[PDB]
Amino acid sequence: AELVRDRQELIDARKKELKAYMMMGVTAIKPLYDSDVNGSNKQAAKEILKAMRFESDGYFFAYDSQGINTLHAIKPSLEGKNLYDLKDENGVAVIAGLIDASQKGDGFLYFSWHKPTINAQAPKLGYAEYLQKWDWVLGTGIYIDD
Amino acid sequence: AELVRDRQELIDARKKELKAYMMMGVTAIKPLYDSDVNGSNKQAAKEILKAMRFESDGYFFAYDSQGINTLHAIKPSLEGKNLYDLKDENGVAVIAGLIDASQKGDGFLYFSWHKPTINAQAPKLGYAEYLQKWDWVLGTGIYIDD
Repeated sequence: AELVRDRQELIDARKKELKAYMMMGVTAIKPLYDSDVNGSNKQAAKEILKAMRFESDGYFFAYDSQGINTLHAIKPSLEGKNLYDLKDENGVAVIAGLIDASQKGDGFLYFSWHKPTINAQAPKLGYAEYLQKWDWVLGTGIYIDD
Repeated sequence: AELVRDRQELIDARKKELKAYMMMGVTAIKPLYDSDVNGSNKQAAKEILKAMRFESDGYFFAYDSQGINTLHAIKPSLEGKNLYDLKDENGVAVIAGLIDASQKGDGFLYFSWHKPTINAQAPKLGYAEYLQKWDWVLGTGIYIDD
C-alpha cells in the first residue's frame, strides 16, 4: 500500500505535466488554427508540432477519427497510413483507444510504443485532445518504464 | 527543517518543469531559427512564442542583451522599451539579472512581476535561455506565492 502510493503520486504528477505540454502544443498552433481556411494552415501547424520536444522522448503525434496518421514527430513515414486496427504487444488497440479517450473520455491511455531514446517498445502513458476543425486527435505521452 | 524540506522539493520540481517548458518554446521556433536570414523569421517566431501557454500564468517574454524587450506575451506594449534599469518592489534588477543568469549563470532568477490571474505583482521564479543568433534572452517563469 505504501510503495503503491508513491507510484500513484508519480503518475498523477505526470498527468498534470501532460496536460501542460498539450496546452503548449495547442496554443503554439492557435494563430494558425484560428485563421485557417479549409485546411490552408495544416501544413504550417504540422511543421511546428513535429519540431517540439519537452525531452528526447517527449513529442507529438496526431491521427484523424478514422485512425489515419496526420503527423508523427519521430516516424514521419507513418503519415497517411491507417493505423486504426493497430495493437501494441499487449493487444491494446492504441489508435482507436486514443481517439475514444480524446472524444468520449479523459484523454489518457496506457499502451506500449517505440521509445526514441532506446529505439525499442516501452510502456507509455499517452494523453490526447481532439481538435475538431481539422479532425485531429493530437497526442503526446510520458514513458513509464521507470 | 521539515516544512523547509517540502518547500525545496516543490521548488526543484518546478525548476525541472521550467526547463521542459523552455525546451518546448525553443524547439517550437527551431525551424524558423535555423533557417533565418538576418532576422527574416523573428516576426514569425514572435507570433508563435507569444501565443504559447502552459497555464494562464505560464507565458514567454524575451529581452536583448541591452535590456530592450523584444517580445512579451502578456503586455506587448513593453516591446521596444529598454527595461535594463527596471527594479521589482524588492529592488531586484530583474532584466539585468535574467540576462546575466542566462549567459553567465544557471538561467534562474527570483523576482516579483505582474501575475496575469490576479493582475497584481507576485513572487516568481524565472528561467531564461540565451538564443545568440537573435540576441534574445528568452524567458518564462512559475509564480511561487503558494
